[PDB]
Amino acid sequence: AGSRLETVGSIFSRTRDLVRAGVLKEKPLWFDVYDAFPPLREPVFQRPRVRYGKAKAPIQDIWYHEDRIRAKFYSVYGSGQRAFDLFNPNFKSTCQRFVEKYTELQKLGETDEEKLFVETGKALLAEGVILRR
Amino acid sequence: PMKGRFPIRRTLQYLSQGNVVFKDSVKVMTVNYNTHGELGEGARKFVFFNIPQIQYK
Amino acid sequence: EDFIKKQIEEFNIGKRHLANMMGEDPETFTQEDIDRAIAYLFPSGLFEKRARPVMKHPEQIFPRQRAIQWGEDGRPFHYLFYTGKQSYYSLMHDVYGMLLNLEKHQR
Amino acid sequence: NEDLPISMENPYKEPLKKCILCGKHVDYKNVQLLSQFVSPFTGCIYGRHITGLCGKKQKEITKAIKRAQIMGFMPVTYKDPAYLKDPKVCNIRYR
Amino acid sequence: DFNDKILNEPLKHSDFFNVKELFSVRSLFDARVHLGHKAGCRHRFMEPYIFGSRLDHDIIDLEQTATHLQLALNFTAHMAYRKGIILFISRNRQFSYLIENMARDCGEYAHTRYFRGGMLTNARLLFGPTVRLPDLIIFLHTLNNIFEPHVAVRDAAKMNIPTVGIVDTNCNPCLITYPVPGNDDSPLAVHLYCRLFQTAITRAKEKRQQVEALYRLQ
Amino acid sequence: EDFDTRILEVRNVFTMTAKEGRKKSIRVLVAVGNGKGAAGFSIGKATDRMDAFRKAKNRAVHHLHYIERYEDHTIFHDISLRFKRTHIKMKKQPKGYGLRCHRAIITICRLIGIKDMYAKVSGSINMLSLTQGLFRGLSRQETHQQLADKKGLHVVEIREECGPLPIVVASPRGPLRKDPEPEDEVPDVKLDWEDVKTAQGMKRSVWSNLKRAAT
Amino acid sequence: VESFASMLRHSPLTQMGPAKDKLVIGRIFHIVENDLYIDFGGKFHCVCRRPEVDGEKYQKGTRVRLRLLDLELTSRFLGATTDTTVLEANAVLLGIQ
Ligand SMILES: [Zn+2]
Ligand SMILES: [Zn+2]
Repeated sequence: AGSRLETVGSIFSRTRDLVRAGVLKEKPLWFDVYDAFPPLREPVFQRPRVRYGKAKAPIQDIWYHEDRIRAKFYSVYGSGQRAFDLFNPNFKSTCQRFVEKYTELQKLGETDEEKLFVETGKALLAEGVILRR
Repeated sequence: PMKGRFPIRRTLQYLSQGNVVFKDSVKVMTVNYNTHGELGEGARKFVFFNIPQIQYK
Repeated sequence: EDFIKKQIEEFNIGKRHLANMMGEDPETFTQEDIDRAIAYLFPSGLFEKRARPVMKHPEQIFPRQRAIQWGEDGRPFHYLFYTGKQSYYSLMHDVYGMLLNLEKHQR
Repeated sequence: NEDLPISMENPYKEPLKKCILCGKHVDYKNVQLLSQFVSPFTGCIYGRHITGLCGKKQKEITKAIKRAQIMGFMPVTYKDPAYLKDPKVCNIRYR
Repeated sequence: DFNDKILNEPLKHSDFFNVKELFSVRSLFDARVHLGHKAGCRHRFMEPYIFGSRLDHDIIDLEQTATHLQLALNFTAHMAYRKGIILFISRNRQFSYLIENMARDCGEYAHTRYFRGGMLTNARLLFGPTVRLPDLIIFLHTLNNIFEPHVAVRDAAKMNIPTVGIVDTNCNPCLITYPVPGNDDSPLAVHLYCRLFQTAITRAKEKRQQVEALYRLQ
Repeated sequence: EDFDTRILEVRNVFTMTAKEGRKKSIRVLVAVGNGKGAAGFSIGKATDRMDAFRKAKNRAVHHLHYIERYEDHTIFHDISLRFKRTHIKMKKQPKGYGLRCHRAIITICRLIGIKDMYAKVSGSINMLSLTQGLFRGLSRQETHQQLADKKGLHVVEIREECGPLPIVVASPRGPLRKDPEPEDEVPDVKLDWEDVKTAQGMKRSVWSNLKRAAT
Repeated sequence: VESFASMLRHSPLTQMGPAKDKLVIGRIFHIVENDLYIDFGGKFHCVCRRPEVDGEKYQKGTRVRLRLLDLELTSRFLGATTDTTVLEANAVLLGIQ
């Protein structure tokens, strides 16, 4: 037979208690394996309720102190000449090298952000990379 | 359902379970309890829950 | 299903009997001879051929039906059985495969 | 642990764009500006979606236009011909 | 009784078919499974599986992803060792060819074309009186083209059939038994899921073969 | 054959059509049950009465809900709910009491297998919604093993036949909790004026305590 | 062993930043006779029109450089509890390699 009503609860609960009642002749195949390896969350139907008021979400955005300097570099010297390669993992880029230089200079010398930015610019110019935006 | 926030206050057995009976001497009792007294929370909850028991007894 | 072979062998026997009664050797024999013999031995004023008397071979009489699509127990044979239109979809899959293969190469 | 995110503002935030007159001042006497902010032929005032400025400045300039019209600095029907060869701010399509 | 013993033996053991070696967070990140749709495409029941957001884009928690993927592979492999029927669904036409091809290669079956009304419910009238409906369903794309929940999850929850779907930020993991948060849309992710399922089901099949041979010997 | 059926109601529904006009279409409500805690309700529509009965019975035996029960003759605890303006309040009741409930509920409990309880229905009387809310509540009720393993305490039962003796019902399968529950005083719980009346005893009505037929 | 947090912090996208006004190299995986779909990065591919110049120089595995607006086209209308999507990404190309 089997119970076709799924809003009640989980398939496992229904199959188990129906076997206990004695309706089905014997359990299905997936029963024992589900009992042995249950998931982290029991499958149960629940209706989606839209939000109201100040219940926006438990989720927040992702930002970083180095993301600040990424923003400032994209603002001042934006549209880097090199084309980003997303296929290559750990792909080095102009902005990535620049943020690395910024971080190392600022946490080695411990100076003001603007002057260490200007001297990072001087350092990359000495290295010979193009600085056209 | 009943409308009060704690309808057990208005129930009858709550008034009867009160464990206090004043002597025949005392004729009047006066209470003074502030609304926002953080120390007066006891007084406010008393005035809210228990005085019915006293008056019924 | 065995009714098919039953009808086939019985039709062969009836064909031999027909050749015998009409009076020619059963070695060589044709379906135009079958239909001429049937028209002569059992005429009919019916206009539609489907209604007229016809002694036809059972393979052509019975329309072919798909045999059991799954084994005696468990899985089915074709790999689209749990949906309908299995043959159509498998053919379309092969067609699209040939299309993309020719693409990568390039009534 | 250190690589984890952190609560922080978005420095990618584009600064709030300001209209051409958001900061500047407007009066009932700058007939040049107040004629730039009106139709040349019919004298009808161009709305917000035609002009492209904030509501406070739109209200200020339209009240100033009405004041200049009733005062005498500006006409009501025909835009002044001398202010036609000026920058066209209010977008249109008929030409 | 020894047949039941053989059926029950793999259950007590954890990671008994060695499904863990197939996947690693390195491979998932390389296949870009960690991506997600915008916050506008976000879903409540998917929220807790979102590790975070960046540029109004959703990001998936890879530890939970790996946990659910391990559980899904283990379940599929147990079912294949039990010879349980497996049926794939991917309504997305972008990968129907590849999915049907890998289905042929596995021997487990699939349905990527349009889903018909009550195909599972009235399957008896459709096909015949006696027919063995599948024992496991899986979803490479849980939603249809118009982005509604595919009728198959509902039909399976009704008729007691287990389902294992890769749930994206738009999907509804409530009905799914073993929802795997990931990237339904990316081709690297699709190919990786297909290869993992190939390896898993084929290992389960050959392991049943070898165990049956050992018992025929004994 | 273990299942027994029951026809809760039948109605002659009519809907009109262009050429033939009014058409009689029998709608029927049915229930099925073992007597072992398993049952299912269903509707059936058809032009013929017997055909509707058959449709309803078949899809009923296919659609079934299971509900637990405490000692094979009662629910675990009283259940008060509302469903489509149909307030219903069932009260657990010990042995030797019987079933004093709406006749539909009586038949449904005959099918389920519980021998005694009490119930009241208020507001609208639509027995379809009545049955739906009934099964919803009987499915959403929590068992005592469930509640014990959830909370982390030992359940303790007390009778009137038995004296002051603690009868443990069910214990947590998992690790028991260390600290006990703090005494919850004057709880914020919405109670019912009618049951408070009947408990205080001032309530009077000829229609309450009638000596009806058997069960 | 490296945490997913570390791999994300060192990821190409976190250093990429906003997808708008940024060049990127990509290749195509499927191409119809009139248009071509570049798989450049991230989740979605970007559909594009074949230019009038150098029409035939577009085959599988070609590395074309192009900018992009966003990696996903979406929009929320008045009755859309969830914003409509395009399953694609807008992009403009001005060179190859
Ligand atoms: Zn302004
Ligand atoms: Zn998606």
